[PDB]
Amino acid sequence: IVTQTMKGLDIQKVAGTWYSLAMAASDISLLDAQSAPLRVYVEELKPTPEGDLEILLQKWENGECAQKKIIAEKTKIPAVFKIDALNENKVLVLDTDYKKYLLFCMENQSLACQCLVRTPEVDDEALEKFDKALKALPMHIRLSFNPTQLEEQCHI
Amino acid sequence: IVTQTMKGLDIQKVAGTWYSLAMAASDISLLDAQSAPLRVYVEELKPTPEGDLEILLQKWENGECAQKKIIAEKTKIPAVFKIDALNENKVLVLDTDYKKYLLFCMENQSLACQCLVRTPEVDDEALEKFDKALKALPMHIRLSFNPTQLEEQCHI
Ligand SMILES: CCCCCCCCCCCCCCCC(=O)O
Ligand SMILES: CCCCCCCCCCCCCCCC(=O)O
Repeated sequence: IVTQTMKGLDIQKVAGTWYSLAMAASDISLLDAQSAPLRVYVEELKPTPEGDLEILLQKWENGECAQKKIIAEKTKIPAVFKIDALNENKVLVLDTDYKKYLLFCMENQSLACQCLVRTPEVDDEALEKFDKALKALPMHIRLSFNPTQLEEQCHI
Repeated sequence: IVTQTMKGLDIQKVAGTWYSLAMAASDISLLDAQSAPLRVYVEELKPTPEGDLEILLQKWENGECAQKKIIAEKTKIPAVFKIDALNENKVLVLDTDYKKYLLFCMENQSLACQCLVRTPEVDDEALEKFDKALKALPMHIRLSFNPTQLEEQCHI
């Protein structure tokens, strides 16, 4: 928890458009419902000059796919960020090649991880790396999305 | 779909108590909600003398974990059964060692598969066989349960 972070991460280089191709979580309840707590769909990453990371994502809330904006502040570790809210919340970058895929986990046990990809395409190779990275962890739900869903709001 | 069935299946030998240790499905919607269509928890298998298979399971329906009794009739293929209802529905036995684990899929595309085990224990070896069997298939949700859940009705 978690035993992989990426060495030599350049945060400025994860900038831009992402798709949440697959999500996994330690507890069924974290991803189960459409309004489930960690069931979130990444849209864009906006690294600040000071090295913080602004995240744009969608979440299903009322009975509606809602927009969100959250701030992840840098820590001393280049691959690890803290989310602004309660209580608190660590984001860890496990692996990325910047131009294709990015694996991250969010913890706080309580744990969810996603495979991000740059395009609305099923990347078998990034998915295989996501599954390799997660065999080490205690995940009890896993979801993956098809290209049609990846182009809809909240992957409907 | 599906490309593995078990050779030399003796149906009388799958008789008795089972636990649904892991479930996977082609479509998120088939397992997503607690009342989702293929979200079913196997309790016991009762093979008839004529080679049909009576299945006792639990399903979440009203706002309640309900009991069910379904009949799977034999076909010409020893590892494949047809479920009584609409419209219609094929059950295929992929692999079992009788005394520990049993892998099956239900189709009708539309596809769900489970890893059954004889005890409320996490069998890493049967799970690895379930994952091997499913790498071949187009699954978009996967769930697994812990021993505590396995001893509760509807794995709550
Ligand atoms: C490298 C960047 C990875 C992206 C990290 C995404 C972090 C998302 C964490 C959001 C937590 C849940 C937010 C839901 C807010 C709510 O409705 O309560
Ligand atoms: C070797 C035996 C494997 C066990 C096969 C279990 C088959 C279960 C299929 C049930 C289909 C869904 C039933 C729900 C009925 C409903 O509420 O509509």
